Amino acid sequence: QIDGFVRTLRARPEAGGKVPVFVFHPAGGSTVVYEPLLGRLPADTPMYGFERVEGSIEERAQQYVPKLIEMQGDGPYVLVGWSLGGVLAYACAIGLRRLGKDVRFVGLIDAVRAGEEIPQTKEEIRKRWDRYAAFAEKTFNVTIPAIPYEQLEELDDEGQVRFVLDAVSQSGVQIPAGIIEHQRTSYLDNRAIDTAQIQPYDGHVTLYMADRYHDDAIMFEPRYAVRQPDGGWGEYVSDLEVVPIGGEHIQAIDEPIIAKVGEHMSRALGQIEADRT
Amino acid sequence: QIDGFVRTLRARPEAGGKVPVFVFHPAGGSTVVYEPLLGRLPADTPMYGFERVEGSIEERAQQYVPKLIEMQGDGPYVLVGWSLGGVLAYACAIGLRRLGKDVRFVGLIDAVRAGEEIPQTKEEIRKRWDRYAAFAEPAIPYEQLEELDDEGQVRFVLDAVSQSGVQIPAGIIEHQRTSYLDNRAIDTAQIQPYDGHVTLYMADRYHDDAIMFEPRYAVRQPDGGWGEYVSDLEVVPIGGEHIQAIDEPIIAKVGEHMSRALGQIEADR
Ligand SMILES: COc1ccc(CCNC(=O)c2nc(-c3ccc(OC)c(OC)c3)no2)cc1OC
Ligand SMILES: COc1ccc(CCNC(=O)c2nc(-c3ccc(OC)c(OC)c3)no2)cc1OC
Repeated sequence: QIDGFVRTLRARPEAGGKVPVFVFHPAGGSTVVYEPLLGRLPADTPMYGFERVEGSIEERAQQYVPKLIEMQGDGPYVLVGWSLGGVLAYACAIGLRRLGKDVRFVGLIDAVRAGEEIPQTKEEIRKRWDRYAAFAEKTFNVTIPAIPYEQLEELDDEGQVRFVLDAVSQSGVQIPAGIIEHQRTSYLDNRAIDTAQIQPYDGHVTLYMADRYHDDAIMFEPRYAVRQPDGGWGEYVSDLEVVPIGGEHIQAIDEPIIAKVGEHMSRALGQIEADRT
Repeated sequence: QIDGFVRTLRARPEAGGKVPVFVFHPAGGSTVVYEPLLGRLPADTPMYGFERVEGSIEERAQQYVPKLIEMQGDGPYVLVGWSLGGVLAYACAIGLRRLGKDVRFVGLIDAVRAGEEIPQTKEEIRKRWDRYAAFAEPAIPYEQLEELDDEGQVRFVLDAVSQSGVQIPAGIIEHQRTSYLDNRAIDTAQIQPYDGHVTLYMADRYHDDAIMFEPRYAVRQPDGGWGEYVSDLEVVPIGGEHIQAIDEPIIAKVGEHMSRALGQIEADR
């Protein structure tokens, strides 16, 4: 069932059968979160989940794309993801199209840009860690000293957290390694998105659009408090369809909202299958 | 040419031909505003426009629906509108469905609800007319204004400003009076659920004149306010501002998509 970074959610038949749906993991979760979507798709639809790898968004796609091709050849490709998953799905669509492959569906489940770009500057790193430290004071009922900004501001997101965690440890707080790994992994995967180099795409994209980001996403990054009607995709995708679903980003992957996603995606898959004839 | 409130933009051939597109006027405009859209729609598509009549939004569609049925009989109905005209088109779709008619396309060109409800209270009436005075770059007695409906408000304020010594040509005053009231009528529209496919062509934002008119137009939701009324809702982002959605080059993005929709309907006959 787990082979490297590919999880089999529903195996395709030994030969022929329906076009598989490739789903991509969200930050801090695995592709098991697509089980409710799978239940709202047509019977016998195969589904494979791509789990986390390292690198920039671009680098991650360079690892996925050869694997996609080993599995599915020239196409057709159906690529779906919620949250960071949607960004990874799109980046895969881009890589596959560069190689001449047939991409027929790109389904983005509330994968919505920050309402303003996230500056990649020393000043923003300072302001971000001052916010985080303020929340940590309240929560851990503790006084945080002067931040060693000169050191943090030269590191990448991984290095910044590694520095903060080494400081927390020789502060005298010992965190269970599984909580560290989970928190660190989630944080860095969500930060990867901020510097995704989005390329134009020539095919059809379907954006399932919730009303707003949830509170934990806004705590993470305050610029998620505002969103545009096109989720930031309009300049890159001329053939863009938006399917409003309401609710919050965190709800979009679960029952009951996922039924709306599934009903729509089911018709799109049905159209792809009939076309294949 | 024109017959009552019905404008012929392109008459359908006397037998056969394509399904007509029915368009509805925006505030302060005529249905001639749809000619650029028509240019981007399939060749020989008939088009008829419904021009201004009196009433609440619902009363207007009470006049339009008998007329629609007069022209097209059973269906298929294709209803399109920009701005106020989207709201009118939608109100017509609701009336036609009550009469059992076949509505196959409802095209809303950036017909987007204000980000919050416009309160129907005396303090809002006061706030509103204060904001309009300040766009002077007179004085207004509130006790009287705040008891009047929209029609009486606008006539009362116009009377105070000519009494002040300002001279605006009567034809301009009248055109601005009905533009104002037609947009204001949308605020109390009683939106009903619709059981078919709606396509909402979605701009990035309202233009500045719209926000000056009603500041709540500064904020919009991803569904344009329609999600609670329409379960089969498709949003087609088009970018730009409201006022540009009806013109070249943005109307080409509308027309390219609409043209695929209408071709699907022609085949299915
Ligand atoms: C602590 O919990 C969280 C914290 C933050 C998030 C949101 C992360 N952001 C996204 O999912 C997301 N960005 C985009 C997106 C979409 C389009 C873009 O360019 C056009 C783009 O340019 C960088 C980004 N598409 O999706 C989710 C969380 O919990 C699940
Ligand atoms: C001075 O120039 C202007 C001033 C104001 C406007 C905007 C008027 N508003 C609209 O076009 C409009 N409201 C809606 C809408 C849509 C959905 C609704 O509920 C579901 C709703 O419930 C009240 C309203 N759909 O469209 C346009 C202007 O110039 C063109």
